[PDB]
Amino acid sequence: STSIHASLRHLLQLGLKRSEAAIPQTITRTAKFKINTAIKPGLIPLLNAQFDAVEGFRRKVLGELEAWWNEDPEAFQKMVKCSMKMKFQGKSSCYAWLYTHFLKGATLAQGLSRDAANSLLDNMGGGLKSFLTRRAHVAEEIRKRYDQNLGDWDDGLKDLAAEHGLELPPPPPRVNFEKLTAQEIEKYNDWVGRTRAWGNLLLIQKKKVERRDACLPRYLKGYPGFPGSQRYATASAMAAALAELEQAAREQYGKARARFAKVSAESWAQTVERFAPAPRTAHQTVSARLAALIAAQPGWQPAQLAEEILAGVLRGAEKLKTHLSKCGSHDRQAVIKLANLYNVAVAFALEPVRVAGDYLSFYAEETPKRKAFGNVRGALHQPSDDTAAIQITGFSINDEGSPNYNGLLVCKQSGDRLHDEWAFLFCHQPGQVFQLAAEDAKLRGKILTEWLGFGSQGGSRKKAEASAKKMIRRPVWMNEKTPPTILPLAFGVRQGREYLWHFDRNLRTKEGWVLGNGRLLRVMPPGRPHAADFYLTLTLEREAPPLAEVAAEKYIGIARGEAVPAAYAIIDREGRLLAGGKIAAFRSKERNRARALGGEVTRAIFALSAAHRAPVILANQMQYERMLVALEQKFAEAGLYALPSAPKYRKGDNGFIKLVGPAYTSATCSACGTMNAAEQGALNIARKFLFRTERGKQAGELTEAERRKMRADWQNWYKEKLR
DNA sequence: GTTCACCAGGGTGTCGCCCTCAAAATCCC
DNA sequence: GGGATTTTGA
RNA sequence: UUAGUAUUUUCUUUGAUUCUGUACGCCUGCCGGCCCCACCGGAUGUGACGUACUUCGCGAACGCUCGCGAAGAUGGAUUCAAAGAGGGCGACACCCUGGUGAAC
Repeated sequence: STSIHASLRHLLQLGLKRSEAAIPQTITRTAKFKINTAIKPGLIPLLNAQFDAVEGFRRKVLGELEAWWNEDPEAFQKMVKCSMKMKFQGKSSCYAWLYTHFLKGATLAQGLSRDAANSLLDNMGGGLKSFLTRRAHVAEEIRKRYDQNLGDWDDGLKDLAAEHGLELPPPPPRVNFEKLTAQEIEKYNDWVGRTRAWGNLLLIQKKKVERRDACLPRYLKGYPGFPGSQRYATASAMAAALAELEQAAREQYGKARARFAKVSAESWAQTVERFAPAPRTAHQTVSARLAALIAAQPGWQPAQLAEEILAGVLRGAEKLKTHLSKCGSHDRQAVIKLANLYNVAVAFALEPVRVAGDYLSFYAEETPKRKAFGNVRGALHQPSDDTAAIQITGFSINDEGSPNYNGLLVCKQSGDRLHDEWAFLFCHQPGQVFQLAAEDAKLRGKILTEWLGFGSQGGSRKKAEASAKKMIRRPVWMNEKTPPTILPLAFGVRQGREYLWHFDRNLRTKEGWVLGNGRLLRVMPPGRPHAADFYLTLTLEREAPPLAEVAAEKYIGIARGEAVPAAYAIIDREGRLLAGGKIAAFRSKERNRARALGGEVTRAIFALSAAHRAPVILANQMQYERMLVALEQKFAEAGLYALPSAPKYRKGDNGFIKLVGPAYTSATCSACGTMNAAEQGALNIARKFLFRTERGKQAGELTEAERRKMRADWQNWYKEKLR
């Protein structure tokens, strides 16, 4: 065994006791199957049509809500967080008002299934709410930072500015933190940047504070972007980017005719100094070749040879030929060499202005080129996938078996229970219906089918009903002339025997898993709909076993180490260590050393816990916290540690995951505030749990922020704990 | 010969903050 | 007249 | 493979071992003459498009014969080993590419 499944198996077969404080839990889990478009490739056009029709609605409502957000942000905040008591326009929580305003008595785009729009607006409210409740905390924090700045800038920390010249930059803008906007935060962060750049520019007055601790008006950061703002941003293609870059470069080439011949006495000396000889870059190429060899013998009148060097830099017309003519914009090499040529054309074209030390006209002239080069370099990268999801709000069936929404899971089951189908019925065209009736039912307008559907009933989250959700396995009667789409599905045995045919939660033969909601996911490379992957994401729920009275006779202390990942030590209820031991660009950097190690140590932690039955003493780092989350999930899924709402409410003594903050000790026979490796560290972390048991303090709150009156306490305790 | 400030544009991750609808009541030809 | 739509919740 | 006597599928991944690793045409990129182009040339040994060949999935006639779509140095195959609960939106943290600035 020794495996996470086979160790959770032992943890379930752990007849400790049934704690009377056992609050019922629920285990939410998801089965992510793949529609088998390979077998049924005719879906791909249909599924993609539905998906791109629902993005049209998604963006329409999102943009409308953003326009209304900046127009009436107070009324918008009233709308989002409605309720049965505080209604907006006499409507309950967001979804009611969304349907009323957007999909009530409103025609839908051709090919859009108003069930898909209903689920869209159903799921919109939980994004608007997150936006609001993150903006609140942000606003508070950025108010703090603004307070700090305004209180130590232009008022309080002008002694340093008084020590030298440069009285004061422009004054900071006023930000109405009563109602702060993205625009106001933008124009304040702009001034923060201006003043930071001014401080770095005035580095001659001993203002080396870029990393030295002084001055530096901090930024206002963290303000959320209204939902959809950064999702469906227009972005930019390549051809447009290169066209705007070439327009800016040609502008500079044309206007550079005589800007050189304005002073050309010491300006040209600096021009030649900047672009002088050093895979040759565009800068290196032009500098080392064209000015170097066009100046000496030929082409006098520096103005005239400036035109010739710019003609050379702009001889990259052949690259424009390779792109526009035969071959496309998919050759990154040509695109990067053309963009570099344009950038250097501009950079050496504005050189006389740069030498003049304007930096204000120069910035204005290089803004078009700057933006164009940014949009070329940003369009050059595309390792991303466009993901759109359609959600079935639920899988419920009325008294007659007719569903309330547009999705169902079906099984064309065989006699031997070895050749079952497990497809998904989706309803999106007009006339697509199905019923969960009996084989002996006589339904009008519907024809039986070999499919067996898994509906649900109950769980209505209303005081009146407040039932317990229960599935319903009943044969599927489909419309003869208009059958709902069948999404062949594709999974593994390890995956279906977890959710579909589980020894104890077999969908068709045993009570267990409960249907939650669903999502049809499209995951396609941008602009490549025929390569789109499709998934069905079914959320199932369980009731976890009740907690157990952990009268542990042994404990498993576990601590991190260098020679060891997470060395472990098995003690009893009175310490006196019983046993000890050791546990355990993109590939090696992240995967090999994050996942393959965290997972192995986690299953080793379960192996130790279950084998010795002993609860885990674990400290209060991303791969440590992922191991902690996995242990929490798979102990809560055992009649053990009770998962807390949000990871803030860690009880510190919560079943088998008994959390103790520091160790801050040693085993030199006199403690601290050498022997073997972190094995003794885990010994002392377990003993420290035992000590804090007598002490009776909340180790979770102020795990390390407090040191006074604590460091000496454990120091003395271990200095005396030798009897 | 890199390291900081600011500016333009992307990419990769993790973290906030939210969610995992059933059941009527009402127009339909 | 079942299919589609609408409102609703602590 | 990663279930307990014992369950079906083909999913998304992650380690470790051994094998298999496509042709031409033209453009393009690197270098020299040359100084950007253009013509010359080297290696082309970095992109790209066009056409072929290998494999795969769906269809049409008799293991062959044809029509579409996918991939072909981040590929494919073997033998072990093992996770997975998903979605949404947005922010941060870091990195790459360019530019200006002075400081060292």
